[PDB]
Amino acid sequence: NVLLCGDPGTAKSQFLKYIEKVSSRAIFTTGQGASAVGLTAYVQRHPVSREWTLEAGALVLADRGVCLIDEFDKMNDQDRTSIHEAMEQQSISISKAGIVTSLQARCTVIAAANPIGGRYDPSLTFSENVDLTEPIISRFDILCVVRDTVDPVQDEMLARFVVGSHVRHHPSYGVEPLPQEVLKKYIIYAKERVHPKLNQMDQDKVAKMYSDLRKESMATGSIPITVRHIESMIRMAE
Amino acid sequence: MDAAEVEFLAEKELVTIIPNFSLDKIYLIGGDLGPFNPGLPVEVPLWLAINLKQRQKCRLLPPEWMDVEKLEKMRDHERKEETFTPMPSPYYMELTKLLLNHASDNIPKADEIRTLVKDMWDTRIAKLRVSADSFVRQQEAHAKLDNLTLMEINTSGTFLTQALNHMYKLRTNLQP
Amino acid sequence: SEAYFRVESGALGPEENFLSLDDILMSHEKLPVRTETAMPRLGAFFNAVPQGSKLELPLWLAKGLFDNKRRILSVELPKIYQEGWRTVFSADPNVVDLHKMGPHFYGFGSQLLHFDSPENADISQSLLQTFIGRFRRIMDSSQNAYNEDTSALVARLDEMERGLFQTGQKGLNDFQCWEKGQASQITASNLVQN
Amino acid sequence: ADEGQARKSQLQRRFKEFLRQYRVGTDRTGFTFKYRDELKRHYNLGEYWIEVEMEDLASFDEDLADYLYKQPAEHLQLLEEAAKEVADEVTRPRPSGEEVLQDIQVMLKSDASPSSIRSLKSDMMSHLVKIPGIIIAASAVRAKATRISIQCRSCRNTLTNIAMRPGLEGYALPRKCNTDQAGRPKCPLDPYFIMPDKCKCVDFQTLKLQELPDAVPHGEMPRHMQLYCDRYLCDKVVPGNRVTIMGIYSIKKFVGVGIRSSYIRVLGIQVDTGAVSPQEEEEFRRLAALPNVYEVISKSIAPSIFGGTDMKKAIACLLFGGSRKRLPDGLTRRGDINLLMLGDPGTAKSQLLKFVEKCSPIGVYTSGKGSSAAGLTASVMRDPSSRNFIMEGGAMVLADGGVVCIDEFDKMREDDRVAIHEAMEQQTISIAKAGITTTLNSRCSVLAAANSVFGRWDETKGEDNIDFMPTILSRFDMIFIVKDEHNEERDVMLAKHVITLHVSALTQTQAVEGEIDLAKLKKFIAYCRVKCGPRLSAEAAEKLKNRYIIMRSGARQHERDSDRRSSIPITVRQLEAIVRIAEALSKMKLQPFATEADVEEALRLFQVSTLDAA
Amino acid sequence: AGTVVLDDVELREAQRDYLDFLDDEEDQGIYQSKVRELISDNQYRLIVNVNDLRRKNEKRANRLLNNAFEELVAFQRALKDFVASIDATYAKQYEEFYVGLEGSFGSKHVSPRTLTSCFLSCVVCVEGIVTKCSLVRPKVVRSVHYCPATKKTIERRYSDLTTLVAFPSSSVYPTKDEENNPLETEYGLSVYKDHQTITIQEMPEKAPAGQLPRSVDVILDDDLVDKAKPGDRVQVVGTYRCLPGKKGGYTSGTFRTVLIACNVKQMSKDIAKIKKFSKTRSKDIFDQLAKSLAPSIHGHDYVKKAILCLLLGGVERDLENGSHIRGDINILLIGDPSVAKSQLLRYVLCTAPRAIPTTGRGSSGVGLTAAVTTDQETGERRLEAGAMVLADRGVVCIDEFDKMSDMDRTAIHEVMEQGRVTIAKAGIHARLNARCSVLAAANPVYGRYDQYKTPMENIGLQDSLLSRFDLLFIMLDQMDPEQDREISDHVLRMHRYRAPGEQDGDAMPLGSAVDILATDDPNLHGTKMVSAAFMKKYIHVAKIIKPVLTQESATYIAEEYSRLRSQDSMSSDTARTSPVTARTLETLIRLATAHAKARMSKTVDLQDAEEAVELVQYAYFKK
Ligand SMILES: Nc1ncnc2c1ncn2[C@@H]1O[C@H](COP(=O)(O)OP(=O)(O)NP(=O)(O)O)[C@@H](O)[C@H]1O
Ligand SMILES: Nc1ncnc2c1ncn2[C@@H]1O[C@H](COP(=O)(O)OP(=O)(O)NP(=O)(O)O)[C@@H](O)[C@H]1O
Ligand SMILES: Nc1ncnc2c1ncn2[C@@H]1O[C@H](COP(=O)(O)OP(=O)(O)NP(=O)(O)O)[C@@H](O)[C@H]1O
Ligand SMILES: [Mg+2]
Ligand SMILES: [Mg+2]
Ligand SMILES: [Mg+2]
Ligand SMILES: [Zn+2]
Repeated sequence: NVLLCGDPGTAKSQFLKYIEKVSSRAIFTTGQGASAVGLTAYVQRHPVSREWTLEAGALVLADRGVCLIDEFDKMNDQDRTSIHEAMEQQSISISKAGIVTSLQARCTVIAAANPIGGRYDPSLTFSENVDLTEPIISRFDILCVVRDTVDPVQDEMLARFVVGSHVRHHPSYGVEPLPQEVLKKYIIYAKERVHPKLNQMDQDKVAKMYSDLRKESMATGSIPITVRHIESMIRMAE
Repeated sequence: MDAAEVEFLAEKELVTIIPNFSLDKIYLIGGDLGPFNPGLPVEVPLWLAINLKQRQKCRLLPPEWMDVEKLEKMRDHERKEETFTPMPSPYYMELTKLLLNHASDNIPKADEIRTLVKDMWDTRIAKLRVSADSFVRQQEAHAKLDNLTLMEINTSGTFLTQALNHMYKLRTNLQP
Repeated sequence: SEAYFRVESGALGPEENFLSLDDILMSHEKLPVRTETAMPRLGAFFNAVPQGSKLELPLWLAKGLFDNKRRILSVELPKIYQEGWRTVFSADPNVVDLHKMGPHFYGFGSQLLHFDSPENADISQSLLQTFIGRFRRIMDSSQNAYNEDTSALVARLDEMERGLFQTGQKGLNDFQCWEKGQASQITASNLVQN
Repeated sequence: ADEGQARKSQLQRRFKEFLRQYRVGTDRTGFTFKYRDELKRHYNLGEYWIEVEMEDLASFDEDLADYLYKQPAEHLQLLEEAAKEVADEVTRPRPSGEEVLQDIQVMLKSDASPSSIRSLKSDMMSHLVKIPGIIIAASAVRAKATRISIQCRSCRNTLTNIAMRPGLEGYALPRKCNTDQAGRPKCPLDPYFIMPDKCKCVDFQTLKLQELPDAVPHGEMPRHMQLYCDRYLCDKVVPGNRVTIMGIYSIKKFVGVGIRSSYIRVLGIQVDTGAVSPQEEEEFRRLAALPNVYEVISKSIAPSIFGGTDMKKAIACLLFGGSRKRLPDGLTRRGDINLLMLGDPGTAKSQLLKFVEKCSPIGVYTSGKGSSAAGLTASVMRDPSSRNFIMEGGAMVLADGGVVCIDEFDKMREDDRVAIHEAMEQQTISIAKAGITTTLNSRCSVLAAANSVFGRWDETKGEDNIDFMPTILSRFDMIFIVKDEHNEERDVMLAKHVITLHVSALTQTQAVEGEIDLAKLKKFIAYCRVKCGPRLSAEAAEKLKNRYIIMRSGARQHERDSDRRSSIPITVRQLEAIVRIAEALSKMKLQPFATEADVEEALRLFQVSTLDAA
Repeated sequence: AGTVVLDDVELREAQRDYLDFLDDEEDQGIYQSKVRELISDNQYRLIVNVNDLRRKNEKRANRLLNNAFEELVAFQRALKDFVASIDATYAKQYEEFYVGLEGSFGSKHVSPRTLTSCFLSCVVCVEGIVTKCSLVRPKVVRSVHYCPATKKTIERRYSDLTTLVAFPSSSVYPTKDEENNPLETEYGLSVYKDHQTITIQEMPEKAPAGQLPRSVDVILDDDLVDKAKPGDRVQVVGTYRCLPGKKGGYTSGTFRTVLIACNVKQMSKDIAKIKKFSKTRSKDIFDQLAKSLAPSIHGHDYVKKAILCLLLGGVERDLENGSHIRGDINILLIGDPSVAKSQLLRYVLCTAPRAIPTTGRGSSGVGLTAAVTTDQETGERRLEAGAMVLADRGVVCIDEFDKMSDMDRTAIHEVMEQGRVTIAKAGIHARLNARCSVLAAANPVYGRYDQYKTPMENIGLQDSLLSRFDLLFIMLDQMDPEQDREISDHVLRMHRYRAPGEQDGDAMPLGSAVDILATDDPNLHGTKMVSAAFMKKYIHVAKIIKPVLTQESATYIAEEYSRLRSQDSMSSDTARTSPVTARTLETLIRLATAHAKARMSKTVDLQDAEEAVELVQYAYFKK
């Protein structure tokens, strides 16, 4: 799970739409446009026979795919708390109107958010300017901060890249990328025909890292580290 | 009395073997046996026959009653009669188990023999169940069980006798 | 052969066995009585216990105090041996729960007969007919429940009937082990657990 | 033609010889006629059914097994008739009152690997199939006619003992009067009617089999399959049971044109897992007898979780439960233990809930966010088949006799949270809605997981960390406030444990020393629950009384010193909670009485909850 | 449909046996006497005891229970012969004389769960609770038609699958003579019988673990057509039958099963010397009854006294001007968690007659009052009574009363104020009787009672609703160590108790049909606390005493009412739970009447008035 927090006009939404375009089984949703019920699962009278029936929400429909949540901080707390079970336990348990069952929601959540006031503050830590709480912050394996600080040489290079992009895409780092068709084929082959297996990972290194990362997190208060960061290490290696 | 002890008494029954060894007459306390001549029949107790078969020293012959037609006739007679019919041996079930488990190679149609003896056993156990139920229901003080075998009695007799002891005391508790 | 066997119950006979744990436990069960004479100092247990007072006390104590002319006390039957419950037993003996109503139903009922109640004949016939009614189901379940959970079969049986049930189970298991050839092996005794 | 009857006769004879001749064992040990013996014992017990193994039948005669697989409906009735014959010749003679021979239900089981519900495709119609699933619904048991007789209204011409085909298929009454001449009137259009007194009927039941949760394709809802059960398969399962069904895939035979509704006629049920074999039984006696059974159980609770030993011990007490009681005046006292885990994230609360739901003999997991008052306790709704209001059980009803694992317990609405007060304390659900007025049973433990009001406990805040009411909090026997402690050696050991845990996933799942497998501990909990109800000993009760009074005085003085009410109250329900915990500890050991040691351990566990209060 | 042929030889043998049983003259004459009373009371159903039939003829009893229909028609024909022998004039008044059955039926005692298809055609005794009744509708059994053209009368008699007859019968209503003339029905000369369907449901406490209660449909005819109403716990003896149906040339083998009842028994409320001795021997029998009321709950003496007053009830007054005063007493308990409010409510549910359980979140207004449902027999919409309607002349126990919605409490306003509920639904606008006492239990807002807030804001309910309750008790978990010691001693003693028929290690059994006779088989201080079984009968006899108010007690009540008004004046706005009003005076009259009922005095004395004033003082003036 990934959280992109940061300033306006820093291509967070463009990243989310790219992941939507490239990935199979992508669900895109935004802020107030989502609900707890709509995200997870919903119960309705069946349209013709009128018995209560359970129905798939976004997280269930993305069960082996990606759920993309733009404007993540703009959601309601009641809507945002619905995704905890799907984020960690990878299930959605519903007990409503005689239905008592758990659905599979094994998706990857990629969220985009703004800090408080719409501008990240280096005077403060992430926990001090995000407005999210520890249970949801800890559920994101990768936690990115994107800033729009002034830097003239980088601004010049970025401007040249952007204007060149507008030239290249008219209707008519160094390393070179793959074509996107080839990348899609590569992705699905890598996901379905290949399965990594961990033999060893030099446990002392990661254990000591986690121990003093916990110490510094307790010192500064910047981010809770819990136990999930260890398992995030294993997941990222795989 | 245990089923193993009933088997111990069944083991005293005489069966015919064909030795592959030569041995003069042996004067056992329970009666002399032999001489043992290779290739000829000789009649010996079942424990000795089974031991010699296990030690590969003889070929066991089926008893005269271990024949499929004879056993079918006995089974049908048992199924038709209401009382226990006379059995071909007083330890026929034990004989069947011992001989067929240790000498099925020697005894042809052993599957048919085992199934027919099982049929006779089932019929006679059903008759014994009927006898016990009738005894308790009609409050008998005596029953006649002439053709039952020891294993057949011993299967149910401890339970039945205990029940009848309790029944007797219940029907005589007003005696003083 | 030389296994342990407890002293057998004598509760169905004219008197119970002195050394029988089953008879001791059976005679501990309480019996309703009325005091026909006052008992000094006994109000500490239930000052005197007054004359004509109703009590429920153990069967052993009632048998000790009772006499045929009722000087110390007079005895009432428990309700399960009175005419109301006798009729329920007469309806169908197989559906009643003699574990609740006992667990020593027959033994306790047999020992009630020594109080010279006018309905001793009815009690005796009731006990005998209850046993006759329940015999077939005890026999069938004991002799045909093999290598399974017998608790459902044993639940509603009184201690005498449960003893008979275990006897039938022993016979069944003995024959089945013989048939499967497991009776041949020499085994460490049940004390081998420690 | 009658050559078909000749084929039927020889096939029935071959089934009869299978049931007469099949044996298991070896000549070195001994032989037992498996199906003869089972027929005899079941008939004498009054059971009138047997279960045949497809592999045994195939070993005896593979053609019969192939015929049963391809054409189960045709050949199963021959097998059942042969079973009736063998039952007769195995049980004859019978006592009085048992002279009339009974029909035998032959059930089927196999060692073959099962198919999925989504494997059932049109190529397999009328074939014998084996599939797994979960029972999610079960109808009332009702009567299906197996034999009828029909009489003509004009001439009283009677057809006797008409064989009714099994399953959801019906029967067509003859269009015109049979075997007599076309007189005057020739026929009223339905000449026949079913005679009321001559019908022979058997029990039948309808169930819904849901696809297993791990069999569902990604993004799809689980599929449903209707099941027809018959005779002794009725009430053999309940909703919530995991089953492997053996049955005939078939169409009902009385959206689209040529559409036919399908179902499985169940021929055998294997509950995946009301009985313990004597070997399991005596092993459970041994396990209760050994002196450190409490520690062994606690180490068996969630073995993949590092630490949390007191929490695991309290969970063991919750799994075993106290003893339910009814007092002389008719009032009931709760036996189940309610436990709340409350605090920091990433502390394995959800993993403990997921373990307990799988380890408890009866267990359901639900999220607090995803639940409602009706869906938790019980719901009222109208049935499209008949316009009347019916009840449908919620989580509490489905978990009656076990545990409800309510994850995300702080997330549920307050109006939904007040629904479970009666079901938590009184263990009943009183409904008075739409004219139906009743009181259902909900005898189940609540194991709840929740976070702080501020995510982490944030120790300066104190009582402001809790938004739960004193009413709901007093209904929890133990309230484990769980705080993620940052200690360096603890973190190193925990990280090495987690890394080894992830590494060891490929190690073929080998057995382990000093703990109980989950499948065994589940059965052991069930055995102890059904067998043992302890009580307090007198001296133990005195100890508990005095300690309770001391704790009450301490709680009062703490609240007075604070000049504010604590969120966790110390009440008479907490006294009874200590009593229940002591009884659960004794029930682990199958002891009829709880000792001072059990009371001391119960007080030790409860004083963690009292630490959480003060 | 419905006609079946029987073997005449066995029919005559059975009829001979049953007539021998009924001709009881040489013996005690029990059934001679019972048939005499059947004639004398203008009855035509005899209730026979199968215990007596087993004593006289055991095999005939067994065949009766296992072959119900043929044996029952044989028995009814024997009964008609015997009643003709006693009184031949009376025997011709009725077409048929019926026999119902009582006693012990052995294994045929069942519940709706265990009542399987194996019991078809057997006599079964089903114990359960009534959940539905249909409307009583007539059923034609024998119709006479007059042919005006031919000037002759034909008479036809009918049957259906429900009504197996053992005589030739039709199922078509005629409209034409054999000469094709029209026929005119003679309704007065025709015979019709009442017919009703009810549903008996399994007792909820006896259901297995994960299961909802099961149901069986029961058909009641003749005198039995209104012998049970919804909410009654009943035992129905009858014949279990299936109804083979057909639908247009085809039949699904699924047949619905019904119990055709032959006897219906209530299981509630069912000599005077013990009660007379008690009331004369005891001093303040009210105190002994109140403290004996709920033994497993320590303390709460005044609340127990108030609940005893609720159980005994006041007296209902109707005045010459049509104004009305209720007799029912309403009690509200507001209190902290774990102060036994729910257990007191559960005690009243277990011991009072017609005590209906209810909870705030489990109920709705419709379920509280009445619902529209469709009669499955007919299809027409009609009313189905809710909880407070079922609780008429009884109690409704509302736990979690603060958790209830105001829209639901709107119904409770009308029920408490006027003893009725008015409805306008289905085809019917009607005024249903709901004359029930209310025993409500609630928590204060914020869960625990707050000492630093007024009682009228600790109590979350509005004063308009609070005016309805006669008494309002505040129950606080005072943490006094003395009370803690004695309470914990009592609680641990209760938790150490075990029942007599139960072994030391036994876990609590789940229920089953352990009642195996239609009447109780085993059948005043405890084994000097009063016994519960005696106290039920005592309260039953005391409820009907109807004592009159006396002048000196009236003067005392007037003096103390005015004094309580002055105390209300002097009380601060934090020192009262409720204001004092004319309804406080009415409460005093009701409580004094209940105390008089407890004494069985037939006159309200100063003794009663004193306790009434003390109880009202205790309830009203607290903080
Ligand atoms: N580094 C960049 N390279 C290229 N385009 C960029 C870059 N940063 C921003 N943009 C452009 O800026 C525009 C806005 O992108 P967008 O993704 O909507 O910003 P954002 O991260 O979503 N800010 P917000 O929506 O307020 O949270 C797009 O047209 C992007 O292409
Ligand atoms: N002590 C532990 N041992 C092993 N795994 C652990 C431990 N603590 C946490 N984890 C892991 O951390 C992850 C989160 O566990 P989880 O059960 O959700 O804890 P939680 O307290 O319920 N989190 P939350 O729902 O935010 O409160 C899982 O992958 C666990 O395996
Ligand atoms: N004074 C008491 N004596 C005996 N048992 C008591 C007493 N007070 C409480 N209990 C016990 O405490 C438990 C809870 O009682 P309960 O009936 O729920 O009180 P309550 O106030 O209605 N609970 P609540 O619904 O949260 O207000 C029961 O097992 C009672 O027996
Ligand atoms: Mg954006
Ligand atoms: Mg969690
Ligand atoms: Mg309550
Ligand atoms: Zn015809």
